[PDB]
Amino acid sequence: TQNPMVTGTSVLGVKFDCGVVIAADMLGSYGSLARFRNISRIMRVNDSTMLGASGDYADFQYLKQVLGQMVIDEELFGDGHSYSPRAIHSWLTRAMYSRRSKMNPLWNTKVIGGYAGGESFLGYVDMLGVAYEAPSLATGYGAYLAQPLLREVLEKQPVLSQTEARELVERCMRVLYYRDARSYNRFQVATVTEKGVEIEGPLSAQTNWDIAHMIS
Amino acid sequence: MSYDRAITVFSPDGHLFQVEYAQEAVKKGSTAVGVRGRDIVVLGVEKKSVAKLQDERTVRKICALDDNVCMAFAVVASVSGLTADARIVINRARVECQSHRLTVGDPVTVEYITRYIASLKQRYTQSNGRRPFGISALIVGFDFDGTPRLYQTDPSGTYHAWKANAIGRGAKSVREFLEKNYTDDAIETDDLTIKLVIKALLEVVQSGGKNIELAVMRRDQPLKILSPEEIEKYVAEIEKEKEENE
Amino acid sequence: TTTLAFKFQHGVIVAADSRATAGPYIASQTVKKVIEINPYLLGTMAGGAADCSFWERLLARQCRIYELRNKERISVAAASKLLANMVYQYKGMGLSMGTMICGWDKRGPGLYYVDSEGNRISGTAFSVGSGSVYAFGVMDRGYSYDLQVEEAYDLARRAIYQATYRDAYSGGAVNLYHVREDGWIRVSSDNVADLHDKYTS
Amino acid sequence: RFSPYAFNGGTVLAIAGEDFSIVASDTRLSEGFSIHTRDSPKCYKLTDKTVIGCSGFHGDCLTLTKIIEARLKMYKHSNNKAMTTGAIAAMLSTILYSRRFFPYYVYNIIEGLDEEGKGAVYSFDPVGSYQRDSFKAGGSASAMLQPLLDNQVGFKNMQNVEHVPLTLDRAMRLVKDVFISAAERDVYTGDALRICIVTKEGIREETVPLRKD
Amino acid sequence: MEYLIGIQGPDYVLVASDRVAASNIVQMKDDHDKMFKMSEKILLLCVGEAGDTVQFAEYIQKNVQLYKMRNGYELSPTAAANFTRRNLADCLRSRTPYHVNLLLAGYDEHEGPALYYMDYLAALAKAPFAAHGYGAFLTLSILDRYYTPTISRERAVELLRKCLEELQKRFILNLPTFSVRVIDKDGIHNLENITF
Amino acid sequence: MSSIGTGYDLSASTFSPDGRVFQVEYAMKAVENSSTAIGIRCKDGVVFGVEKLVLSKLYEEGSNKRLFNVDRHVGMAVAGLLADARSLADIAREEASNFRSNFGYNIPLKHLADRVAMYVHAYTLYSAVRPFGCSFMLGSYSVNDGAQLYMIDPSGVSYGYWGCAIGKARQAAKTEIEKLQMKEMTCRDVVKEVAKIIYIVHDEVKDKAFELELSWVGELTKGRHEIVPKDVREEAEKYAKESLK
Amino acid sequence: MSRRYDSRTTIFSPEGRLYQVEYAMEAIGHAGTCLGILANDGVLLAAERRNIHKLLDEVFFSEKIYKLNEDMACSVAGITSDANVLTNELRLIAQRYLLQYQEPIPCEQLVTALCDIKQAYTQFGGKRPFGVSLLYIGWDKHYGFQLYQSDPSGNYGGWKATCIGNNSAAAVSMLKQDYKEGEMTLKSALALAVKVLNKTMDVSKLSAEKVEIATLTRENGKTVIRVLKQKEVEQLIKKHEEEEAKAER
Amino acid sequence: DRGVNTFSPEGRLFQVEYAIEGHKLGSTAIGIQTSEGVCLAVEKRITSPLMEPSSIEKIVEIDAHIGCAMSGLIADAKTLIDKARVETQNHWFTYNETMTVESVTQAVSNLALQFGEEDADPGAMSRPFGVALLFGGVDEKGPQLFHMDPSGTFVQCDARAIGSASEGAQSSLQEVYHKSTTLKEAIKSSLIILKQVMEEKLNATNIELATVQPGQNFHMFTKEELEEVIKDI
Amino acid sequence: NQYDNDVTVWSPQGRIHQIEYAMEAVKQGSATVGLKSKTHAVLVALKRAQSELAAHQKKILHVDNHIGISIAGLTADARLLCNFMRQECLDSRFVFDRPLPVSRLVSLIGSKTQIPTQRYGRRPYGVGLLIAGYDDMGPHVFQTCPSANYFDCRAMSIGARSQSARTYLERHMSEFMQCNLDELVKHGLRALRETLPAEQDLTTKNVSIGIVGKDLEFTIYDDDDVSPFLDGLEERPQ
Repeated sequence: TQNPMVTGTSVLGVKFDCGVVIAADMLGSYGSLARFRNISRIMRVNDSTMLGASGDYADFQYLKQVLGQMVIDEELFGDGHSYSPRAIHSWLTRAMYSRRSKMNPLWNTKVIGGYAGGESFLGYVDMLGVAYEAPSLATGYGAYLAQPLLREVLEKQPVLSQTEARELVERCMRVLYYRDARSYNRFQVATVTEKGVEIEGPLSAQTNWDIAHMIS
Repeated sequence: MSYDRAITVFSPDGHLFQVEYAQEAVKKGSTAVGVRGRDIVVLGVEKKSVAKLQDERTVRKICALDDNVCMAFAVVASVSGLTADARIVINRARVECQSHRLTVGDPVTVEYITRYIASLKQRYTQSNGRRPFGISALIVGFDFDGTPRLYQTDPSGTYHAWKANAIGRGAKSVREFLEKNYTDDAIETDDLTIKLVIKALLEVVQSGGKNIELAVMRRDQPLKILSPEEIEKYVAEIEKEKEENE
Repeated sequence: TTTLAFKFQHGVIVAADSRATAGPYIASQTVKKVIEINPYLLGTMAGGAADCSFWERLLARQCRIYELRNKERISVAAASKLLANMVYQYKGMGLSMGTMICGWDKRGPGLYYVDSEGNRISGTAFSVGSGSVYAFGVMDRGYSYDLQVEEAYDLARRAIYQATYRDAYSGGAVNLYHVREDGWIRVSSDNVADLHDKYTS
Repeated sequence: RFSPYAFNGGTVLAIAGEDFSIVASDTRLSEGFSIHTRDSPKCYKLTDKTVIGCSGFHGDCLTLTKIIEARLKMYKHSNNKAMTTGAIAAMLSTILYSRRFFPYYVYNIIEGLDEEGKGAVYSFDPVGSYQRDSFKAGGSASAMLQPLLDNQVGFKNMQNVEHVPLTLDRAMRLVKDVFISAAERDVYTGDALRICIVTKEGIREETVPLRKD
Repeated sequence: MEYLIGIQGPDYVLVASDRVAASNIVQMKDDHDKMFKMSEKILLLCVGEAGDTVQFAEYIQKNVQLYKMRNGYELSPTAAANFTRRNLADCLRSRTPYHVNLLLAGYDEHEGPALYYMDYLAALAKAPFAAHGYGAFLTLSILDRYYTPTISRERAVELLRKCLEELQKRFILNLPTFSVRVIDKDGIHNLENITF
Repeated sequence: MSSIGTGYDLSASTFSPDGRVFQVEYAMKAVENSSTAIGIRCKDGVVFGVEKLVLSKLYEEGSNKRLFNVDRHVGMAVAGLLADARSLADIAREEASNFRSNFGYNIPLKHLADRVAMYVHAYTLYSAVRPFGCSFMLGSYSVNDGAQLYMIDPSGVSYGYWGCAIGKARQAAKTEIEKLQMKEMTCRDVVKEVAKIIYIVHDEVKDKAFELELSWVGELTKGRHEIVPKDVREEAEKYAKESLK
Repeated sequence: MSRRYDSRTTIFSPEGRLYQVEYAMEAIGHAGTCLGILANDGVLLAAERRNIHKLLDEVFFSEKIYKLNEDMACSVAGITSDANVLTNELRLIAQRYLLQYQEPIPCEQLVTALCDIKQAYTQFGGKRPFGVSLLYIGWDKHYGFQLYQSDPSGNYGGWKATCIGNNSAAAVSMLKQDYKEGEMTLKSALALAVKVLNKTMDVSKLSAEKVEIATLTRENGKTVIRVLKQKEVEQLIKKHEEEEAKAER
Repeated sequence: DRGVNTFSPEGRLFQVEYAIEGHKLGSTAIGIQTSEGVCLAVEKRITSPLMEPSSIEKIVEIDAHIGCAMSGLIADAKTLIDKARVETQNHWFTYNETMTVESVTQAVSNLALQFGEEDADPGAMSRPFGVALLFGGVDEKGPQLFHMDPSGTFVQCDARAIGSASEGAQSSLQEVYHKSTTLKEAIKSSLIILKQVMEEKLNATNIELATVQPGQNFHMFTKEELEEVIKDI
Repeated sequence: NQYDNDVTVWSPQGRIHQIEYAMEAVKQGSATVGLKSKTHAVLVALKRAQSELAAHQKKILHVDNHIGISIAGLTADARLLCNFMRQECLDSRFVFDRPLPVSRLVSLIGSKTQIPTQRYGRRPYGVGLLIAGYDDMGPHVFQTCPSANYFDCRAMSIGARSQSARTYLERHMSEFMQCNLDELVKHGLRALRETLPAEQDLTTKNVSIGIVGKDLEFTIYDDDDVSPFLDGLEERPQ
């Protein structure tokens, strides 16, 4: 929910930042409307060799964000110094283009999670289509915002030093609620981990829910 | 504004070939004297070249840039007739004058026109296709303070306030002939200014008051271009007078 | 005429008085909102209609008056400011803008005032009122009025007109800003509080 | 709060109180409203040189555009001229940028906070519409009139028959930062999580966080 | 019966004109006298009536263009044609649903043919005519003008007739104005008559 | 080669009476004075080698460069007048980036080679610009079309290449590529082979010591143009010294 | 190169005036002549075509005199080539002014506007000024019947009888000699027009094929611009025989 | 034409070197920076006794607080002043502070060299400017005099004179003036060099003097107040 | 002659004569030394003045508070490139919000200065810039020429007989990274004198200092605010 003007959607993108690594979990189920058009789809893109992208919200608006992203890395390579981007500059330059795009009638609440370490600077960035961009500990927007983000944030506020393992069991649990509540998917996920040296992501594998909501 | 060579190249003289060449182009627009009175500021021009098959309006060096600013032109030389190249400076000058009336609706200032023109000539240098100018204008007009103004501009880009100035057939020469004729009485008396303009034109031209057309402009009324016939009546008395100051 | 953003011409000065708040939002827009701002010394442009409309027009005006003054070396007239203000503003106008701004200056026959609006009015006046509803301000201002009118009458009139406005129409705050604008140098006269002058006069 | 066309929720309420030597600009810390709160950190406040600091509040998207834009202006006055950008120079400058956000419409109110060369400490409200003025009490952000009243009593102290002012002390301002946001939490839970207090003495910026329980 | 109120009656050796002075903001006349009669020349008069603001913008653009014809020829332009010429420009603007429509009254003297007077509607229609009025005021006088005078009627009777007409506006019309300007034109020039 | 400094090059739109502009002939002469830059196409990538001039021990990678990434998968090795080579890299960088926005795939080099060669010819045509003063190679590894190597001269000819070298001795280096079969090689063996040729071909008359900088777009860099990996660099470095001896 | 030539088009020369403007006048001299004469109730144009050939088909009966508007007429003196462009600009200006004005286009107004384009090229754009002087005849109320003359120099002139094209000095005097100020009526003026054309040509013998005669005569409520057919001109060629006697006598 | 890309083998333009010779024939301008103001002196060039000093000036207003006196070729000065005037007024709305004497001089300095025989635009030229301008005004850093020259360089100077002999007029100024001194002594120092370098000698309609103090607006001097400064040459 | 003013006539080496003149223009201009560390970047430039009753013109120009430039050559040509460098850096800061790398910025400048070298009838610029910047990687001093050709150096000196300054720089190359902000200036001073005759050393009012970093904001030291950075120098190392 929380998604004006969407058609093909990526439902939910987890992003939680731990010390030098991020785990993002995003479903393979990529609904073109209510119907799950593609049961497996990798919503993980390669910005660079040293950067990674994972995105949630409408998937069409994501391919647009992808073409814009793609050129920025090209620019840096383009000089001949052969630099790899910094997470803050690429994500930030696009946040401005999301301020311009509001005015025309196409809407964007497009949400990407950038973790990189490049040059010598470590970023965790989140960039939106309304252009709420910030550094964070954990973030997710759109449909992520309505249901998983607050439980993820509630744990995050007294324990700000959650680890990728505690988050793993929690990602699996939350996506179980997505198969049941959301009408854009029935399970199956891809687990993507971004690092500051290489972009890693095992392919989409099935997962299946557990029933216990017909006892009372 | 399109060419494929520079319009001018600099010299170690510190003259612009095109502005000096332009000064001769504006003496094509023949001799013009203007004197400033108390309430009537008057300019008059040389040659109407009457053959009674022509119109008088078409040859004019007197051009109305607005209905409360007017100017007559020349500078230095002795070269051949042609209204036209001078006419082109007028066409720029008339927009320039009119744009100011939009900005300030009271009778527009002389100072504005002269300044815009100096800068306009430097600008044409910069563009390779644009032909520069270098002219002198006898700007006549009134302020919103109601006081008389007679201003003059030069090819050197410089404008000065004056009580009498003449341009044409040697700019310094017609001007000096007026310096003699000037007395303190002349400028307050309405009648006296008119005679100054006619003595200066009468020098270079044969049988004026057919080749002397002058306009008076007033504080309250716009440009009035007088018929030549009433000017001839003056020329006859005034030529008597012209020999006397000499 | 409108609000209490008011000016009228006398024989010697333009007496301009204004209120704090009268803008948007249910409360005070700013608690100490001034509309007799001095970005230059020559003559205020009143606060007509929307806050954005006159103010936007004014960065242009403060820059434009100077440009005329500096180049001719002879000052701008109430008329040169009316024509100047009208050509810049018409073009800008079409974003739902409209103001009621004031070209003032001492010219040939005393004070001259030309009333300019953002839709390109050019009318000659001796009284202008900007904002929304002068009808509570106007009557008490009128009794001793004429086109040129002495300083003594002007004191009696100006003091009652502001004071009366406060009693009758109440929504302002803080203090009533009074400034007098000559043809080249305005000065801020006095800052008497709006609640203080209202009982007194 | 404000209609979707650049928003779908942003919240954030700021208060700032002028003494006559210090100005503390307090804002809630957290990026909130959509239907839940998005993120717990984000820098609203930026010091452009050392002598002007702007804090822009309401939508975190507007705040990121406008603040960087405020940094840009400081660079423009240094390059163009040679000077450090004072309080007046910045306040005036913000209005040029603000002109853009009148047919666009916003309720993001940016507040430049500094010491001015007039003999006092200054807190400026420009409205997000346009206009700029200086004031002794001020509420700016998603509601520009909900923080405002507490400061109206406490700072101004114009409660006689007439209006005479009487600014409060520095120690009284710190307590005012801490208290206001908790009071505003009751009313609108769009001031929640953590209270961030920035103190500008117009020659330095310092920060304090405090949790809200 | 269209917009704001103006009336002019040429007897073809006299022209009688009166126009309202009233650029009204809210419910008060911010000044008493306000210009709606503009002089392009001393022998051309344009009386523009419609919108307070619209009348002024339209007139000034045409007025510098009018001057341009005067600047070049250094004799009179064809004044009848110039008041029509602005009208043709307003025909192009009329397709657009924006209002820039002006009810105009041309008084001009031309050299060679003689006097010309042309009527302009807010629907934009050029007529040389015995008397025409714009807005509500056309409504007020057109019906008496066949009956009570001639199109060669005396200046005295014209003026009495005009005085009564302006009193009928205060008396009957929801738009009264207690300042109206009256000007009388002989065969060539403007005379400023007593305000009523 | 024909060209005289007086006549038929006193505007950059003047066509010479021989059929080939004097200016293009001058542009090739500058390439002939410069150092050797080689790029050899492999079966599993392309390996570049360009010698990076060192005039001081103050210099870092940024000084006297001749490896650009036009895309971020396509490389550019240039030789000749550096000033025009870097400007054409900037316009080319833009041209690649716009292509990626629209098309959305690793660009096929065969399309680049035609569009760039025509652009290089355009500057010979026009008065406001003069011909480019370098010859350059464009080299990529993609999955859309594989390994591709093209060279464009400052004339504005594009020809396809298995392995080309441009330098002070263009013909000797190309015979040496001919002797070896890259058909037998994978991308790993090629790095050794580029490295030697650069040292022998180049004649010091303007250098004083150079550093060889090489770039991969191959197997261990995954279809994006990265600088040579460390293992590959060391294998390459030893063989180059050994070949001298 | 381009920097080692001269042609002094936008650049002023030692003269103080451009070569290109002065040269255009020479080209006009050896090309067919156009004259406009004033009558009391009309104005007329008479022109010598640029065709010296003995056989014309009359595909276009405007090869010198083109009628722009129903209120105006022009002639060409110079090269037919620069005329072609100018003719197309004139059909638009002449009708545009009329849409607005609703009054027959003033002869003066037209020329000054046109002359501005002629001068624009020589001063800037790096183009030469048109090799054609256009002779405009028209009628407006506030000057009366008119003839105006256009140059490549941007010079205009208010005339009552003038001729431009070949042997112009002779031609203007010859029109003055036969025809004083306001003397001759429209019919007798058409004869006079042919008489000067017979004398002054690039190549002798005046025939129907070599001449085209145009009348502006104000008819009943409309000002009518007609180019006369070959047949009518012929009646004037015999009239021109009669006219030679008449000037002398 | 004949080369307008012309470099000498030393490494400067011939054309720029040619630009100075034009200045030398033209008018004379003195700018002196004082703690207590900036005084600006300029040649009016009398040549009739009918030219009115109050009505016409060559000390002109950049802003209502800033002045510029011109020297060398007059046409050339006007083009630089009109772009500089707008930059200044636009600056005032935006910042709400007066423009530094340095800030305006930097903008004009860009125009001096950008020439080339072909590819010219308004931002470029066909030949470099031969005017030197003395921009004098009072700002918030205090009274400053900045000097802009034909080479399109800006320098801070507390005394500069440029005219008939640029270096000559500056050498007279080097003998007299001292860095920190009273307004009357700075105004005296400007007039004194002026008459000696020129052919023309000191009068009250021969030269024009206007003084800008800090805490004052730009004032162009009255007929009487111009004559007061003449008593001390 | 006129075949050396044509930007379309070249040598048999393939060098346009107009580019060759344009490099020399730098060399007649005053000497500037630009060094980097791993916390700071220092620009030391040599001044000039017209008179004794005048202060010297800053040859250090203010762009941003993280990047700064120093000029050697023609000021007017300088100012066009300066208007270009300020426009790009500020752009970068609004849109990207990264404190722009030096390395990206110089390459674009290289493109522009190359355009007049290709144009017929237009002269190349002839000013030398040592651009000092601080990004998150650390400081870089890049030197851009009147041609595209740009250098990434630890230390560089350009101007009259600049080769000699490089030698001092090369002996202390490693040290620069360890040294402090204060020392980096002192090592600059000692390089700058090598360019000039050995008959002359520096003075207080001909030295301008421009300090760059984001551990400090940009500062220009003029003629008397130079002194604290100045102390510690060796008279003519040979």
